[PDB]
Order: sequence, then structure tokens, then C-alpha cells
Amino acid sequence: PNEPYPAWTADSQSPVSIEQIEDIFIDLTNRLGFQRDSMRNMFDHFMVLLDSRSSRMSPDQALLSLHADYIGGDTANYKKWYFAAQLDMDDEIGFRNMSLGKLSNSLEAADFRWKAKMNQLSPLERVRHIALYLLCWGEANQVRFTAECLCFIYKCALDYLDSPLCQQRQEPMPEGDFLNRVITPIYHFIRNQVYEIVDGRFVKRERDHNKIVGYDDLNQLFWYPEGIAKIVLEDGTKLIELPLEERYLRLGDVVWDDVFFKTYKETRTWLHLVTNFNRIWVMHISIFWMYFAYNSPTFYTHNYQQLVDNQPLAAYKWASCALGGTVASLIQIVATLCEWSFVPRKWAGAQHLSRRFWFLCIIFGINLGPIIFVFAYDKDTVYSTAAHVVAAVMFFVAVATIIFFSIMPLGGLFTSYMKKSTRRYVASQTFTAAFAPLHGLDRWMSYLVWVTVFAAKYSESYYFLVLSLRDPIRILSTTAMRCTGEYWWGAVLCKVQPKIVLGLVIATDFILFFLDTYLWYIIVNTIFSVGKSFYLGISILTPWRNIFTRLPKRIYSKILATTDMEIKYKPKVLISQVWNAIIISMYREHLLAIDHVQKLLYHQVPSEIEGKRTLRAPTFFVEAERRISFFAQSLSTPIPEPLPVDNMPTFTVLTPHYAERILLSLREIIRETLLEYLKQLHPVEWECFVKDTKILAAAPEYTLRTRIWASLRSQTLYRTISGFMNYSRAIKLLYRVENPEIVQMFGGNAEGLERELEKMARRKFKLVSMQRLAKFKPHELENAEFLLRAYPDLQIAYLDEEPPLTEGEEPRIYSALIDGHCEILDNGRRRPKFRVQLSGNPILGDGKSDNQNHALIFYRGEYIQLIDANQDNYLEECLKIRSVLAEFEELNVEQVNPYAPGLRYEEQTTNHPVAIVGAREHYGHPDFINATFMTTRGGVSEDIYAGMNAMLRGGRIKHCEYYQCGKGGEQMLSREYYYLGTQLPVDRFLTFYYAHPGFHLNNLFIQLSLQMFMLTLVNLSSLAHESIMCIYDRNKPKTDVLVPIGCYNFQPAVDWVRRYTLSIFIVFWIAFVPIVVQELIERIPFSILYSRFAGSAIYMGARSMLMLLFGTVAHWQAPLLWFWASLSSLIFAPFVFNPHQFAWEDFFLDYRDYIRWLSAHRTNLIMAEIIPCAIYAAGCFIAFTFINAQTGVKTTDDDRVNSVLRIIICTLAPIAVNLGVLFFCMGMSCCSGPLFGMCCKKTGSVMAGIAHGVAVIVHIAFFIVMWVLESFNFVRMLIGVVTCIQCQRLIFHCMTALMLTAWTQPSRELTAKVIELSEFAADFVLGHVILICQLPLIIIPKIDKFHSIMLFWLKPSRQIRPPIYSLKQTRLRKRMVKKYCSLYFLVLAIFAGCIIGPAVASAKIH
Amino acid sequence: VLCDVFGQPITQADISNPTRARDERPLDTIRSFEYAVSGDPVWAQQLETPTYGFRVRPDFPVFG
Ligand SMILES: [Mg+2]
Repeated sequence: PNEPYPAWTADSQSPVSIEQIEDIFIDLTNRLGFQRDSMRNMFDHFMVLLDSRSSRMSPDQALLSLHADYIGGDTANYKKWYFAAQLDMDDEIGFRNMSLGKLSNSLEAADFRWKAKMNQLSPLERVRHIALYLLCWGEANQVRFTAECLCFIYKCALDYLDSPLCQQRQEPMPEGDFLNRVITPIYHFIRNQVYEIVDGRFVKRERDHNKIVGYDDLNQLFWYPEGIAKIVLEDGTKLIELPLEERYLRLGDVVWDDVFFKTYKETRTWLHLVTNFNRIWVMHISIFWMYFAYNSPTFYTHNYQQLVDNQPLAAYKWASCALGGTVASLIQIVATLCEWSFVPRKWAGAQHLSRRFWFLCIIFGINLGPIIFVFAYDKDTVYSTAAHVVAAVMFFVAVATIIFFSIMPLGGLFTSYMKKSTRRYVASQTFTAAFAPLHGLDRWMSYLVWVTVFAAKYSESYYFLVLSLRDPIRILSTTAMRCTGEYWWGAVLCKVQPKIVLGLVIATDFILFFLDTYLWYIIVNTIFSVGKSFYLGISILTPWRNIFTRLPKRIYSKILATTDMEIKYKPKVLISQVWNAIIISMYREHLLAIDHVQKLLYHQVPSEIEGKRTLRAPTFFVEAERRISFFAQSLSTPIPEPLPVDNMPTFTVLTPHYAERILLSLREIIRETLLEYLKQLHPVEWECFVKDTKILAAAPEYTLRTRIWASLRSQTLYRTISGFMNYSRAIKLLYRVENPEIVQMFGGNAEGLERELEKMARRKFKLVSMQRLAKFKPHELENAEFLLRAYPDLQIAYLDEEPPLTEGEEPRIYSALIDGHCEILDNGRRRPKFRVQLSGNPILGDGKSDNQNHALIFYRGEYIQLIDANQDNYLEECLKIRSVLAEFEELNVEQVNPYAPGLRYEEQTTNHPVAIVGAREHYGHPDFINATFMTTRGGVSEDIYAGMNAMLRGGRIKHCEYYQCGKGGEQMLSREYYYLGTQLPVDRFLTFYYAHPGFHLNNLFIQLSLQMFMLTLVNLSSLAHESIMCIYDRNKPKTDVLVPIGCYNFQPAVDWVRRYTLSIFIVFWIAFVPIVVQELIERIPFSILYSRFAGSAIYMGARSMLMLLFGTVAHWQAPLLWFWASLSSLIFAPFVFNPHQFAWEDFFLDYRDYIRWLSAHRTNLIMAEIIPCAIYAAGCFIAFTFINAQTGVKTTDDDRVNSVLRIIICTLAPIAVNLGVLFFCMGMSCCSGPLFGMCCKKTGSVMAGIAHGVAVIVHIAFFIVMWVLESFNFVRMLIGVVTCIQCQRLIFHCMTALMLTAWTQPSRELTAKVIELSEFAADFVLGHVILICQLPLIIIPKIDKFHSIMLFWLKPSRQIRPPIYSLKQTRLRKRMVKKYCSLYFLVLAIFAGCIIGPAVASAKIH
Repeated sequence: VLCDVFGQPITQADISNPTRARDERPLDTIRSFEYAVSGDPVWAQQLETPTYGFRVRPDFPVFG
């Protein structure tokens, strides 16, 4: 007691005293030239670590465990780097990792020698080894992000220290030499690639991301012995050619601009998709090919006809299905070809691909040869049983190839066969392939779930495929709608329509094949999760009172560490002191009234003459409710038992801050009013507060209390700070409750007991970083000092700057630390505890990471909790802190000597530690961090990237079920995805894929399938309209002629539409279920609402509506109602829930706001993406031309006719008009600004309106010229309109594609402008098309009450009158209402006239 | 004009922290931090900077 570090200094068994640890730091600082004020900080850090680990074990074991964790153990990063780089043992480590299951001048001898060397060290040498690393780490600045560079520096320094040069030197090295010589050049290299100097300032220069060397690129240089050899000095000699004791002194002469280089480069996203996830398309496409090939004998049957039922020879059937292996073998080759563009060609490990390619092509040739032999006509003309045997063998060979390529990962396919001395792996196995294995039942569950899923899916899909497509294929592939055709090309334009329809059907079903596996995965996961409850014994039928009645025993056995105590006191007196504390804590927060308190408290009233009558349980056991219910529910799940608070470790809470509010000002209270809004949100608390005020009482104290009350209900830093200070009082309460002898031995001296409790609370619990504390406004400093006065134990870190020493040189930048006990200087500032100099400005890139990095050197303890600016905490949740820390599995383990000679690697039980623990209501956002594990392998930040890095390095991630945190996309082309995809085992790969990226891929596939079905529907409806129909049922005989003579069979085509509609409806229902589950438990102007969904299923929605209308009018099918209803609901859902949209005044205010709102090899790679648009446009054009071809009626011979020239005028006229308008604008005094300033300051709006008008007029002309022929036919225009729009989109996309790869630059600007005008014109029409549909809904006067009824279904159901305004505002409101009603009606009249005029014309015109 | 805790003055200022003495060893900083919380004369009487200085104590072992 009364000592700085009781666990180490007060013990007589300590091997090294504190006075012998201080001198080691002093000597190292003298010899290497570190800064002194950083040495003091690191001494304090090391002593706190020693104090922390010594409170639960012996000091001798604590020092050894720290040494093993930091330098010499299997969990140390330094040993891994040493073995990977100096001894060149990466291949052996990868091979050992591959075959751990069978195991459970060489690697074993090297490990034996390392252990033997580490086993015979004195404690002083261990202390020196740890101190040197900590001192190096404390100065590293931004080099802390690169662990391997720091390891190299540490090795060089250690080698220099033991040499006679250091030992025989007389004078000490000048202070500040390390930072000036070693760190500053690397910082300069890092900074100079992002920023450039202009006019004396630093400006962020812009370049493509592939020419910037990030942190990960520097780190990967120090992974290989070849990378080390590239370090070169100025005179031209290599660093490694010098002896080992002189490399440190010359480390300041290295020129870094000639060393580092880019190691990973990005390309188009589809290349990354193909390469990363190759194992899935292999198992999908190969199976689909076999399924389709086994059921389509027509394409390879001699003179096939179903009537003559001549089956093809079985040899052909078996040979055709054997082509599945070739597809899989080709996919792997394509995937390997793409990977060759990600890595440098000469970097280590890149030579594996060339070896892999030859094996892949050999396998492809093997799979291809015998099939070519079988298909040869020599054995076709003459039958041979040998060919049948060959086909039978090839079937099994193909199946085996499919399985082999579906299981084994891409990285590591043929390692064992090469046996070459060159690098056998593409990536380093030590740092990118250290996954932690699974053990126990969880391993078997992973196999079983996926086996069940795939067995269900593959068996289910075949039953639908064998029958939904057997008849349509047979009917479509043999029919012949003969005509004379169009002789400009021939009769080919009409004879191939059924085959095109068949191809479209097959293509749609191929996409539909991908959507079943997600469904089956969801179903199987749900079933297994439900089933596991019976093994876990979860009971939901039990009453809540059966939970509340068992609460005190659970509190006694799970919250208090009463097992270690001797049983002198009764359980009830212990439980009471905690229950009363919680209840009283809730009262002081104004959550309960005075009358509610006595229903819950333990009472002392009964007679004291008998000791049993002393205490009585409350009647409760014989926002407050939510918290109590959660506490009671959470105590039911099993909890690890805690340790006494004198044995618990130390932990720190870290918080960033930037421009957030500390306290609310008086203006924010009395002005708009926030006070009334809060009072009408939280009344009962307000009456409680006002009642409590007069109990104790410009009214300064009352004003301050009002400020605090307003702050505690709003987003402020004070709320979060006061929330998380509950950790101290919980620890003090537990400490005083768990041992009453200390309480008794004070004998009424309350002050001494309070001081003793505070001293204990300071040891175990510790920080806010304010990067702008030197730049605050005076009222910000006034608030900042309030926190230090209110909470004396709070620490603040900030950045400080000094004028340059020499004139005209960059200023110096420091980092400082202060707290509430610091002396106040006469300047008004507080005296800093530490100041450490940095080499430059630390914030280079945006984000919180650089804020956390500079303040990270001031943390203490073993564990860190990461929070943010706005988070909440409660007293009940803080009582369980000791049990949460037990999830890391280090508090109650056996201590062993890591350097015992007999131990083997496979026998060790501490190979994979726990890195992240995340709370939930195996990735996740981190809450608690293992400080030692994470700070030696990089920073602490970015959350998902941190999780991936921790998983890749070899750590584990776990979740806590009984804790709650008060919390309140396409960029992933990264290295991590590539490493996970190309190296994980199959089951883990499937589990990873079907969670994060599979959701987005499913969302894309549904959208693609919708458009494919729409195209198929257009083509099928056109064919049905042109053809002569016949109707029949399944009661048909084998084959007979139908009553209409010579018609064509198309009923299965109709049936396919029904089947597809049912399937897509089921898929939509399953995908919509979670939204219903989330929403149904809880019971804005038009411009922004439109902009939110703009480009999100609205334009594609309208394009689909046009094709659906065409497919409806041309031919009628019953299931089309479902699509109509679904699309209408999708379009009009957002406007239904808008509050008070029915009102005329709101409607026309929104209308006014909307109207005013209106007022190398890369060359072919960047343009290969245009093909899908071309295919879609070609399909639409063919569908358009088929109706024009007049195929249904007996065609006249040798008469030519065409309509393609009409279409090209249709597509090219508006663009020409827009270009002419732009030229006219250029002609009209474009060289003189004032003319445009005086005539129309925004003259582009006039051109936009003209463009919209002419775009409408050209469609009007389309309709007129078309109905010249058709006075009563309507179907024929819509497909042409769709074709025109698609051609416009294709032209715009091709122009943009060519643009992406004097009036040269004005040409680019005009190319941008021409699509901009067309886009604006389309949006203008779409907006009014949306608006006019809602007119009848607002006309009825009863809509108001019915919409207001919905307010009762809504949870709040609270409405308050709007603020008062003057009469002139009302007059302007009614005038604008008049104006916009008139404008709306005029626009609607124009729209109606546009349709009704041509109706009269069709009769009056020829 | 500047002074340390316990009132003793300062002549040589640290390069990084201008408000701290140059030759003060870490144990003195720890004792000053402890004294800043509760006023105890016992903390001030255990200082050892002037008698030893920033050099290592005599009979410090030798490494290599
Ligand atoms: Mg959280």
C-alpha cells in the first residue's frame, strides 16, 4: 500500500527491482539518442504492464509471458518476420500448415536452436530486449502502420548495440538523432507522393490511384530476402554488403525513391469478379450444360422427328454430356489469364502462373481428345462397342474433373508436383494464409449444412428443368413458319423467329438457375437454427414472472464473485446493496417518481429486537421497464464467473472528437424553440425535474441546471462522457461490497474510506483526443474547462505547434497530454504531462485513423474499447465488465514455460489467440481490442478491413450475447478479397461468399432476369399476334392434327409464362419477407423524393412498363395482371406514405418547389462493355421488323418494302436539332457575355425547353406517319418507340465510351451537353407523367380524414399546429396556389390535346 | 520565472517540454504525479535527482 505499483514493488519475490529497470532505460537513451520525455512515457507504460500482469500470477511468470508475447514466442510477430525473411522458410511453413492434421538445415532444427537460445537468458536481458522495442515503437510516428519496417529497424539497432563500436565509444550520441536520421526520410517519402508545393502551400495533387505508393506497398518489401537486397546507398553500394554492425550508422544515407514500387494494381471490376470467385461458376455452368445437353436430342439426331420417335444412338448421348469437363477446364484457364495483370511480372512469386498454365492446358487437351475421336465419322458410319466404352469412361472422367476443380482452391493446385527451388506460392503464406482452424461439432456442422443445401438444390432444379423445357424446345426447334421473306436480305428474316424465341427462353432459364441456391441456403439455415434450440433448451412459453422470480439468485451467483469468499454473510444482505444501488441510480436520472421507488426497494422497517426480521424482500419479487426487462433476460444465459476486483486487469476507453458540441448554448435553448420541443417529447421527466428543483432551491445555477438538462437529452459530448463514467462507480461499489472487513477497519472515518476507494478505482480504469484544442473559439475553451472541473480524472490529448527554430523552415509539431490535476499557468493554460515531437503534420489522409494514431501512445493497460462521439451506457451494463474481459481466454489459464526443450509445435495449445470481441443484441464491427496482439501488427483501424486483417494474420473473432452497445460497398476491389477468395477452403469460402457479396449479386441477377423476360415476352407476343393459333389440352393423344388446318403449336410457350411468373413471384415473396418482419413490428418535398429513387428502378421501370403494355395489347395472357399490379405498386408506393400529400396547399407548394428545382491494351478493355446494349437493341429491332414483315398472311412475291430508314431518321433527328440549337447559341454573341446577361442569364434553360418540345413533337410525328396506314391499329407504334429510345441510349453510351479513352475540348463539352439535354428532356416528361396520375385522389374531399386515420396506426400519432405567420404570407400563398393550379391545368390540357388531336386526325386524314 | 512542483526553481529547460527540468529522472516524475493528487510532504523528501544526476548509478553491470 501507498506505493506506485503494488503488485510488483510490494512483493518480495520480484526478480528485478524498479531501480534496476530505470537504469536500463537511461542507458539505452544515452547510447541511442532517444528523446527523454518519450523515455519517461515508455517507462510508465512498461511499469503499468508489469503491474497489470502481476496481479493474477507470479512476477517470474509475468515477465516470461511478456517476453514470449513480444519477442520470442510463437505468438510474436518478430519471430515470424525473422523466420520468413532471414532464414527463408516460408515454403516450409506453408507446407506444415497444409498438413497439420496428419502431424497432429530444416524448420525443426531451426526452431530447436531458437528455443535453446531463448531458454538461457537472464531477466535483465529480457528487460533490455523489451525496453528497446518499446522505445523504438514510441517514436515511429506514421511508421507504426508498417510493422515489418519497424522490425527491420529494431534488428539493425540490436545488432549495432552489442558491437565494440558502441561499447568503446566515449561520448553519448546527441539527443534527437534517431528521429532526425531514420524516421524523417521515410515520412518525407510518404508525404511527397500525395502533396506538391505551390505558392508555398501544400496542395493535394491528383493522379490515378495506381501511381500512389500506399502503406501496404512499403510493408511488403520487407517480406522477402530479395526485397532487402534492393536497398541502395547514395554512392551506389548495397546495404547488405556491409557487415552487420555498421548497417545502422549508414541507415540515414539510403535514397528511398529508388527502392519502393507498386505491388498490386487494379483493373475493370468484372476481371476481379471472375478471378476471385472462380469456384462457383465452375459448379453452376458445368452442371447446367450437362442438364441441358441430356434433354435436347434434336440437335444431334439424324432426321429427327417426334412422330417417328427415332432416338439418337446412346454413344452420342454419352459423348455430348461429357463436354462438361471442357467447360470447367476452360474457365480455370480464363481465370488464370486474368490474374496475370494484377501482379508485377518480376516480383517474387509471379512465376507460379506460367507453371500452372501448362498443367491446365494439358488437362484441357486430355478432356478434349477422346470426344473428338468419338464424334469422328469413321466410327459414326460403322458402329463399335469400343466407342461406347470410351464414352462411358469419358463421362466419369468429366465428373471427376468437375469435382476436382470445384473443391480445391485456385492457390495451391499443383504445389507438390513442381518440387522447384523457385517460389512455389503466389503470396506469402506466413502473412496471408494463417487461418485458424475449427474444432469440435462446429466443424462437422459446416460440412453437413452445405452438403444438405447442394443435395436439395441439384435434385430440385432437375425436376422443374426436365419438364418445363422439354416440350417448348421440341415444338420450337422443328416448326417452320414459311414465307417469301424480304428480298433485301432474303427469307431469313422470318424463318428464324421461333429459334430466336427458343434461344431467349434458354437464356432466361440460365439466369433463373442462379436464384435457387440462395433460397435453399436461407431455408436450411432457418431450419437448423430452429432445431438447435431444442439442444440449447430455449424456452419461450415460460411466463415472465418465472424469469423475474429467479433474479436474486442469478444476481448472487453471476454478478458477485462470492465463490472465493468464506461464507460469513447471508446472500440477501449482499443482493440488497446492489438492487438498491441500481434503483436509486435510476431515480436520480428523473426516470421514476417518488411513489414508484418504495414498490421496489428493500426495507429496514420491521422490528430489530430479532435479527431475522431485519430485512424483507420487495413486492416486485413475490425506459426503466425496458432496461429492467433486458437485464433480467440477459442474466438467464450462461455467464463466466468473475474474478475479485483486486485481480482484474487494466483497460482504457478511447474517443475521437472533431467539431462536435460540448454543451448547448442559451441561444440553442431559447431560440428556434428547442426547449418546447424537448418538453413535448419528454413531459414526465420535465415535471420530475421541476419538482426536484424547488427541493434544493438571471438565476445562474438554475440556468446551468437547465443547460445540463437540455444537453443530456441531445447529441453532445457531455452526454457520452457522463454515460461512460459509470465504470468507476461500479468498480467502487463492487470493491466495497465484496469485502466488508476493509469497511469495518476504518471505524466511521468516511473520508479515508472514500480516498481508498478512489485510489483503487484509478488503477483499473483510464482518454479523449481533441486535435483542435489549440484552435478553439473562446466559448469552446470555456466549455472544455468545464469537463476538467467536473471530472478531474479525464485525460485530453491535442496537437501543438511552435515557430521554426531556423528562419524560413517548416514549423515544429508536438503532441501533448493534460488532465484535471494539472497546475494552471498564469497564461490560462494547463501544464502538460508529456510533450513528444513529431516529424511533421500527422493528418495526411482524411478519417479518424490519423486522429487515433497520434493519441495511441498514451494508452495504458491490456484491453481497449473503441467508441464514437455519440454513444450511451448504463450502470447495469457496467456491472458485467469483469465477465466480458473473460471472453479473451487469458484470465484463468495454466502457466507453462514456452521454451521447454521437449515441446513440439503441434502440441502447443496457445497458437491462435483471440483478437476481437464484438457485442450483439464471423465478421463484425469491433468493440473490444486485444491491445498487445493488435498494436504489434499495425494500427487499430476501416472496421471490416481490420477484421479481415486480423483473420488473415491468424487471430479469432468472437461474439458476446449478454452485452449491448449503445450505438445510435462497391469499393471492395482490394487485396483482402483476392487473398480470401483464392486461398480459403471450400466450406469457409462458401460461408463467406453467401453472406457479404452474394446478396449484391442476387440483387443484380433479379434485375437482369426481369429485363430478359421482358424481351422474351415482346418477341413471343409478336410471334403469337402474327401466327394463326390453335388451342388444346393435356388430354391430347400422342399425335393428331388440330381442327384448324395448318396452324402452328404455341401453347407450351404460353404455359412457360405462367410457370416463370409463379417462380418469380415466389422469389419476390421470399425476398420481401424480411422487410415485412422489420416493418410490421413498429405499429419531404417531391423533388428530393424523386431524386432519391432517380436512377433506381424508375427509368428501367418505365421502360419495362412500355414493353409490358405492348405485350398486353398485342396478345392477352392471364398472368400479366400480376406484373401490372407489381409494377404499379413499385412505382406508386413512395408517394402513399408521404404525410399530408392529399392537401391542395401542400400539393401545389411541392409543385412550385419541383418546378423551381428544375429552374495500350486498355483501349479494347474499356469498350468491351458495349456489347450488352447492342444485343438488346438488336433484339428490339428484330421484334419491331417481324410485324412489318407481314409473315402471318400469304406473302406476295418479289415485292420489296422496308422501314429501316424511318428508324434512322427517328434516332438521328433530335440529336441534329440539338446540335443546331447549340450552334445557334454559339452564333448569338457567344463572344460577348453582356448580351446573354441582359437577355437570359440562364439562357441554357431556353434551349432545354426547346429540346424537350421538339423531342415531344418528333414522337407526335412518329404517331402521325404511322397511323397514316393504321386508322384503327395501335400495337405497331410502341415497339418502334422502344427501339428508338434504345438506339438513343446505345449512341450515348458509345459516345461516352469513346470520350473516356481550337474546338477540340469544346467538342468534348458539347458531347457532354448533348446527352445532358436529352436526359433533362426525359426527366421533364417523366415527372409530369407521375404527377397527373394522382389528380383524382386529391379531388375527393374525404381523403383527408382517411389519411388522418393512418396517424392512429403510426406509433407517435402526435401533431402540433404550425407556427403563426402574417397575413401577407397567406395572400402570397393563395396567389401562388392560383398560379400553379392554372399552370398544372394548362400542362394537363396540352398533354390531353397531344393524344386527342391525332384521334380526330385518323378519321379526317386519308 | 518558471518553477517546478515543490517550488524548487529550474535553470536548464528540456528540449521537448519547456516546463520540465532537463536532468529529472523518471521516478521523480512518478512521485510528482502522485503528489499532484494528494498533498503529502513525504513525497518531496524522497527525491534523488541532484545526488545522482541523469547518469547511470555506479556498479551498473556490463552487457555485450
Ligand atoms: Mg458497437
